[PDB]
Amino acid sequence: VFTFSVGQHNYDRGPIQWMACENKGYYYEIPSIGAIRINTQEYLDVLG
Amino acid sequence: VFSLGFLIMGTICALMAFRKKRDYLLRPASMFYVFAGLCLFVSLEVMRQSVKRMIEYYYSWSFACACAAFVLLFLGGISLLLFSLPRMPQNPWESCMDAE
Amino acid sequence: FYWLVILIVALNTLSIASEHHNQPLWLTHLQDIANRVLLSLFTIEMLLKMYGLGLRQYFMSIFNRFDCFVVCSGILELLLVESGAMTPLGISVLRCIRLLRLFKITKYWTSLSNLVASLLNSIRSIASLLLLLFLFIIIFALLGMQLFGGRYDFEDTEVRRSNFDNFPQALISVFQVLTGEDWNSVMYNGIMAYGGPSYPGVLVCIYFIILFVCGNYILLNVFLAIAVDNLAEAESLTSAVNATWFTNFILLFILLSSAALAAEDPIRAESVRNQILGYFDIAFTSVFTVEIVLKMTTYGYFNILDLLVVAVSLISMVVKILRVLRVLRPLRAINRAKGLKHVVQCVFVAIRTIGNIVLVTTLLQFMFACIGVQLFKGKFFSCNDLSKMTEEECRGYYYVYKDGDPTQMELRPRQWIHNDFHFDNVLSAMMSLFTVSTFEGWPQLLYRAIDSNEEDMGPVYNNRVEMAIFFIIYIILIAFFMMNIFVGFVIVTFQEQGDKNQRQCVQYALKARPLRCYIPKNPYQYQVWYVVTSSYFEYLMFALIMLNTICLGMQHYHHISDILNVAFTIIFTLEMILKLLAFKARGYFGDPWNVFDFLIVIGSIIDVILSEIDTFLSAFFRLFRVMRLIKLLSRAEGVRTLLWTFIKSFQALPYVALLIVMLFFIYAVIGMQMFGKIALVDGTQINRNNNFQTFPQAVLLLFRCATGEAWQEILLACSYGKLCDPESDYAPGEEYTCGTNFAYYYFISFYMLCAFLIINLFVAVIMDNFDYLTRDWSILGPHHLDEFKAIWAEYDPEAKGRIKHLDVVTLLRRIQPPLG
Amino acid sequence: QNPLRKACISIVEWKPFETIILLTIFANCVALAVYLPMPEDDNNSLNLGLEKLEYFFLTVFSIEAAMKIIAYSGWNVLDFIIVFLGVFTAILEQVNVVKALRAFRVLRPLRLVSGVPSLQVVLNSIFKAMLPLFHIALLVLFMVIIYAIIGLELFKGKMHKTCYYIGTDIVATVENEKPSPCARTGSGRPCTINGSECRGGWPGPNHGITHFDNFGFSMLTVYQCITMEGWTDVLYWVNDAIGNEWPWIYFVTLILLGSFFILNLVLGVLSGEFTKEREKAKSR
Amino acid sequence: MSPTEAPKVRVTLFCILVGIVLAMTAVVSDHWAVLSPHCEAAHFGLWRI
Ligand SMILES: CCCCc1oc2ccccc2c1C(=O)c1cc(I)c(OCCN(CC)CC)c(I)c1
Ligand SMILES: [Ca+2]
Repeated sequence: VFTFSVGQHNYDRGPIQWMACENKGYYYEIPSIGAIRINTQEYLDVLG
Repeated sequence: VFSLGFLIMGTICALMAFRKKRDYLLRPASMFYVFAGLCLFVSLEVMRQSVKRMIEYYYSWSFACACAAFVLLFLGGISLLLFSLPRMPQNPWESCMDAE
Repeated sequence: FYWLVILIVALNTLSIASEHHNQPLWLTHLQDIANRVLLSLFTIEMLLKMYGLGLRQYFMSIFNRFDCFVVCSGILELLLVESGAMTPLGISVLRCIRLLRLFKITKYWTSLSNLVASLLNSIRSIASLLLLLFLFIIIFALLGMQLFGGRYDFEDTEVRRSNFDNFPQALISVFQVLTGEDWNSVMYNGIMAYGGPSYPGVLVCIYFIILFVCGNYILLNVFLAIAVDNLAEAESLTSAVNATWFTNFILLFILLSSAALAAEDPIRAESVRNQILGYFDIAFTSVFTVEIVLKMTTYGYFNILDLLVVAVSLISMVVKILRVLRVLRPLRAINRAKGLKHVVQCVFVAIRTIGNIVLVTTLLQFMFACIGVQLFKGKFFSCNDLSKMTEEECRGYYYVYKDGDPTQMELRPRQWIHNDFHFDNVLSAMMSLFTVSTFEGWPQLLYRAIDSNEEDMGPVYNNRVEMAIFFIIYIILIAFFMMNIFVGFVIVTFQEQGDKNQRQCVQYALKARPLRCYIPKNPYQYQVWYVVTSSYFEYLMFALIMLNTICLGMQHYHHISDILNVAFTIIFTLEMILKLLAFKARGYFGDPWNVFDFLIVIGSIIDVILSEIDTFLSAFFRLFRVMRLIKLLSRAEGVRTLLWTFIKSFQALPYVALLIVMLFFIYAVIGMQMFGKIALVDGTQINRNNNFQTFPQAVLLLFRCATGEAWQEILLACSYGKLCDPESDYAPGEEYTCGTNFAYYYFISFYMLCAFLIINLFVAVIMDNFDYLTRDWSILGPHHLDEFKAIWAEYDPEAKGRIKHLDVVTLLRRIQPPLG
Repeated sequence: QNPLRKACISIVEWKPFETIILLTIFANCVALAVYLPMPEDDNNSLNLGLEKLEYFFLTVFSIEAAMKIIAYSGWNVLDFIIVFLGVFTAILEQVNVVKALRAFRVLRPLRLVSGVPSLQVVLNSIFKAMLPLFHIALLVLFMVIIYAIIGLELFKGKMHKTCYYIGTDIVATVENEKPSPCARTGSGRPCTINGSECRGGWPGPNHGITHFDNFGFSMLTVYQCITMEGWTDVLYWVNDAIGNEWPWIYFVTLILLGSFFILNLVLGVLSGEFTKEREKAKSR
Repeated sequence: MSPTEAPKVRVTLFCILVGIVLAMTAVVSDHWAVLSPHCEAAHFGLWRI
């Protein structure tokens, strides 16, 4: 499971981090457009 | 020609205000002058738009003449109206349309 | 010990104020080392007077009560420091507790402790209405949460911090709207949250209209009340050649010299206008140098000013600073005009009187600046893109997206940026707090401080909302509570200098005069006089004016209005004809309202003929029909009386406003000389609509700064390092050398001065109306005898002094019991 | 009036029944504060839990109203309106299986005023202190109307032209410049962006909110200018639209009469009211 | 006779007279605008160019 928290918001981010690194996944944050490209390609580091 | 007629009417009103204690007649006359001068303003405005439809344009002699005429007419009419008006009361007893 | 204690508290204040960001290590060592020594001195001075006057009576005064708390807190903090104290924010705030010691200064002046005795009572008595204001704020925050909560979901990348997503943010937004700063942006966001500028979407603005007006009124109310109440106890407890031709000639030439100084070219070094002005200047100087010889021969503080002005004008045929000293030409008129000298003396006495509240306000601003330095030191740095959080990270280039479209990008270099208003030291903190107190740009500082993360790191969105508290209290204390006592100070100060009811009655009785009524003979015209004087005619014409106003408001972008215009013009021309026939043109022009009606009718007629001749084949002539409802003032008695009684007061003080005019002139000329060569760039605060390039533009800029627009942005746009005007003359290679840091002295002073004189003008005008403003309309008033004069004129068509006695007998039956 | 057939609960009113009701309203205000508004019909666990707790407040208010209405208005009419609106909303929202009635739940904090006599007398004094401001309110309204009509005649349909990029529908601006009106072959301003052309069809400066197109919008922008919050923006936009020479006369005067003169009037009247109130209270 | 015999109204009336005379001269003087397209000295007026 790879979870992404997208945008600027006040909602809790703990549950999705737990989902991420409980099911051997990873957690990413995408706050803006300029952070999209870098954050949508790092899941291949985990898969390797 | 409308402004010329206003100038004429203001002239007769001002001339007649000086006789038979007709001071009140100095009040309307000023307006005519104002309006006459006021017309001149928009009058030159029309000339301006002609300048804006037909290169370089210059104003040398009669433009300052017309502007000074308009300024004199407008300011003099306003000042004459203010002077002919009695006064601001400034006192609880004093008021407009009093006993001289 | 009276001087020893003040010396040690001054040393402590200096040590506290010496702390800043990136301070040298030796300064840090001096600061924490000196804490122990001064704490020890405080302790030894505690135990000395403890034995000197005994344990029991030491606590009788609250001044020495909190010294116990100061010493105990210092000891506890020193004990806690040597432990595992994490949370550097916690360290910042415990350090903040220390700052309390500064209270010691407030305990070393008698007048700094005498005033609190009444303000304590006033605050405790008005806490009910303060709680009412807080409840109003809470209710409107809840309403905004209901109306705009979760509706700012716009599909753009724009940031809207002032929203209603939760209770603290809604509370902050409501407070910001109450302060009135950038409330229109919040209203626009609320309108766009709904459909938009359409029929249902615009009505939300009503909310803001209710939030502002009704919000400020009670706000003003409470604080105003506080002031006067406290200031009441501030006055009750405390009390318990020589010819006129030559003078007019000199005054006219001074005025013309000032006008020549105003009209000038600050950009071009040698323009076509400049040398003519120089010839005029030398001609005026030649005139002004013969005025001093005519006085020196015939005579021996004000003539020295004229001599200095003439000397600096003549000696000029950094040196360019001398070109600024010639703005003293208008000040010479102060000597010539007696009223100007009197108002200058009065305003100087006013500033001398106000010396007990500016001191405490400045001290509280300094203390809040120290607290802000403790809180936000080093935390106002940022990067171009928010993804980089460190200065070494904020290097290279990055992409910006236009309108938030991922396929439209542009490269920009990223740079570590420091905020223009920060809290790195006490001076910058005081500047930031001064900008906050004027309610200009304070939400920006608020949202910059909320995101403050660390001492050298970038912001984190909504990191610390609680920091908003720091920005609220300071506004409530300084910007509300102590800026209203200042206004309340001058009100009662001029109240003191401001039976007598019987004196007014008798003087009005012996100084009155009958007024004409002009009842006409010749019943043929008496009929029309009766029909045009009856209340039915005036009511009908009032209804027609209302209908005309309604018709004027029905026009919109993208005719029937032409027919209605002609019909109304014809009907008002018929009004004027009938009035002229009834009053025989003699009593018609005696009434100023009929004068106004004549002017409006003629203007409307000319507009109608102009429109017709335009159609058969200029925009301000259409303004004559709008002015018609102004004549409604002839029917509203209360509104007309209020307007007259304030216009009379304004006309009675032509020299109080002359000070404001002279200040505007002087500052405009100085700004033209200083900030004149700055280039006009779109996107900056100096552009085609806002600059110092001409006198009208400089005066407009100063007027804008007076009303409280983004004047701090103008200040930042005039500092050193700006691009010079291409048409100006400068050495090649140095284009970004225009502007000066003197702007900080130029704006900060002007605002304060412009904030003072205006207040002066507001209070004096009020004082002249004090009899009318504080009037009991039940016991007696001039209105009763005014209506009595109306009855007298009704029964006396001509003044002719007095009339038959039986006439007065009838009037007695019309006299009310209030009069007789 | 009626015999003791139903008024057997008038004794418990004198009990400290007001303190528990004050605490109940405080708890209700706290519950209102902690509610989180969510976009597009979303919710969380806490919001669902507060929709059930508001039933507890509603039944308490209804039983209080029932006890007081049978034992025996003044301030009690507001309480009845609040409880009736709450009950009506609660019963209406559960038969559809809009949400505008919930906006009436923000009047419940006003009940605190009903619980403290000092707040009642303070609010009464505030209401009584606004009567002398009637003439100033009339003057302000008339001046706003007059200036709105003048602006409607002067600047109607003028701020509808801006310069986009040539061939596109994208407004051409610079870094820190908000979109502003434009004029081609006129007294207005030309924009200096290279690939830009000036044309119409532009809704307006503030997303089509700030313009003198009809009476409502002209009135709104005149009111916004009177508060001296963004009046220079309107002046600059009119300058870019029609020209720089004339428009300031409309705006500066509006600031001089609509803002400074009116503020002086209201300050003078309020100061006189406070002074005469203090003088009247001094005699007692 | 206060607002008639006063000099401040007589100087205003003289200003009105000089203004009307100068306005009449301005109408005849059709030389307030020269247009050179750039031998073609053009004079512009309200009655006749
Ligand atoms: C020679 C300078 C005399 C005037 C002057 O000096 C001060 C020093 C410290 C604080 C205030 C003053 C001051 C004022 O007259 C002054 C300044 C302001 I800013 C101010 O607030 C303006 C109204 N509002 C801003 C929108 C906030 C209350 C007021 I009232 C009075
Ligand atoms: Ca503002």
